[PDB]
Amino acid sequence: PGAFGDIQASSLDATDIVARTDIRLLKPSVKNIHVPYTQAVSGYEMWKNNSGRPLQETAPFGCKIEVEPLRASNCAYGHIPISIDIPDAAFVRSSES
Amino acid sequence: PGAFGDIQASSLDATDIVARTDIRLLKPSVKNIHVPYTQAVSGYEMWK
Amino acid sequence: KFHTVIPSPQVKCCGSLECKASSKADYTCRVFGGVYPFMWGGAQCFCDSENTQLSEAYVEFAPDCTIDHAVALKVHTAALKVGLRIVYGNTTAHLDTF
Amino acid sequence: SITDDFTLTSPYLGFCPYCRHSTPCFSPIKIENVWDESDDGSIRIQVSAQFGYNQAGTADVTKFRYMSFDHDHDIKEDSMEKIAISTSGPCRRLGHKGYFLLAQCPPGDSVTVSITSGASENSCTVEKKIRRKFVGREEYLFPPVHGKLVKCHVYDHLKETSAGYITMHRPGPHAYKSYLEEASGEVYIKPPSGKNVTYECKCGDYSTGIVSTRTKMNGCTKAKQCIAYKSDQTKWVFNSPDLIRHTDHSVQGKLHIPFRLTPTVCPVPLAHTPTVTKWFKGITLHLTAMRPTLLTTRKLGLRADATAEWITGS
Amino acid sequence: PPGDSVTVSITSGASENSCTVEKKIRRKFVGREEYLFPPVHGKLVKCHVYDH
Repeated sequence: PGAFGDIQASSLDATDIVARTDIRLLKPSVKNIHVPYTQAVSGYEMWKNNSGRPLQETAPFGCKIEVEPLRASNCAYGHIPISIDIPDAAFVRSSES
Repeated sequence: PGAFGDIQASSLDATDIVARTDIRLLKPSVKNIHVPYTQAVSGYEMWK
Repeated sequence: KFHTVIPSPQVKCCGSLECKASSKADYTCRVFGGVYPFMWGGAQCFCDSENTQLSEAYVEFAPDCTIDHAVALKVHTAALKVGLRIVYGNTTAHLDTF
Repeated sequence: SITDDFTLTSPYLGFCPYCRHSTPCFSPIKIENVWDESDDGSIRIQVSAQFGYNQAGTADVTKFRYMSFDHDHDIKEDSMEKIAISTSGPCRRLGHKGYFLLAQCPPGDSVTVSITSGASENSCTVEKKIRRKFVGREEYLFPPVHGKLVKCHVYDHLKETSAGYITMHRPGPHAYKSYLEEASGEVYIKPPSGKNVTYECKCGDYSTGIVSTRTKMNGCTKAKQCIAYKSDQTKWVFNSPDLIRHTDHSVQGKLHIPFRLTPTVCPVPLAHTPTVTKWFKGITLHLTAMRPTLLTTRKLGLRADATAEWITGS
Repeated sequence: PPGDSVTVSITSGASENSCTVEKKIRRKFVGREEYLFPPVHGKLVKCHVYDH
């Protein structure tokens, strides 16, 4: 209760939802029909208040972060060994140069 | 720009005024006639 | 963000009720006896005592969660792909490699 | 299946925690839910009355239907001009359909729906934190003319769009004290004028039945031993925690939640471009900001050393 | 409502005028929990109000 992931489903239209939100049902103290209850805050709202800074502002090596799919683009890090096989029609003999 | 003395004249009715207020004129992004600009704050107000 | 749903309460006038089991998320249930509830029309039972009430509560997804929601993911080995431009002599070539 | 036939549904009577005399009361305009998930500041409100339909349940946009405060309780109709919404000052009405309203509201700490004129003049106030909203990394009071268009989500003003549904159920019994009578140590039942009522008594052994005229309950001496409510009512109400459910609280139908949250584009302000001074192995930025705007930095090596600060002033 | 002054006025007629005095009027609550409106469910504690 009160933290991120306090309600969980596979999908938004999923019929099986698991939750733990600390619901307490209290005895009614008035004469009109009433269901008194008390509960914990929404962990999703608490997280939205305490999310911090996103990964688009903290990723190293100047990565640009994009979704659908989750990826990092145009990062500058390390060295890439490349082996190229040049076609032989791209070479001219010294007798022509 | 943005400091005391950013607009200067000898007199209040003087016709020669010198100023430096960091005016930037931007390209209009809407279809109605518009002169978009951005500017620095008043140095006199900042000093006040 | 969840939506707490409080159903229409159940009232048994001169008898008892018992809590059941459900598959609903965070399903809570409680029985309260010695009840005498009122509405605008007046009293709703004919026994002044022994008039148990049943309270329920569970949670759903809010109407607007189809836009405001988070997805939790686990990530594994990340694989790099690059697009290269290679010009040898007079010909330029563009390609994607792993 | 979600139905749009409001002939099959009914408005009901809720229990508001704050009415026009600051006390809890039973209300025909009891507020059920309030949503403020829009980016332009509009809110959606659920109410116990039904807006945009006449008494019979056929749609006409100039009327609304509610519940009567009298014992021969039927559905009544009034005019939409009497419906007011407010938080701290008046709100502007963007749309109405069924139990739901769309409104553009000032910041405030509560939400109020009231009937401004007539014999039904009353209010209902619930506590609801409504604050200013903006999109992007610069704060604004009003959207600018010049700027850029970025992604946002707002509630559709059209009532034909759907954000979900609510479940509807057959109504439980509603016993009226006025249907009972005491006449020198004997208890009678007075049904309303030419209507069937169901009675339910414990005057010794349990008894129940349906009557349409004045009838004598045998063995009873006090009216508190009996109850009486109208028979033959099936028009669906909302799954409200202020009602007493029927013997079977099964779902009979569904009703759309209108004014769905739709992706669109909104104009956001562009700030004054700063002037950079360029010392050795460093820069300084000279920033101008009337309202808070966000400045973030990061390094392009192994360590980012990221920063973030909202800046007001120069 | 909460405010910094109190005004009494004659709204219509030939006598239409006001009088404003400075008076700090803030929100009040009873107990050890703050509220905007009194709740439906709770407990009843001791308080003192002006008789209507």
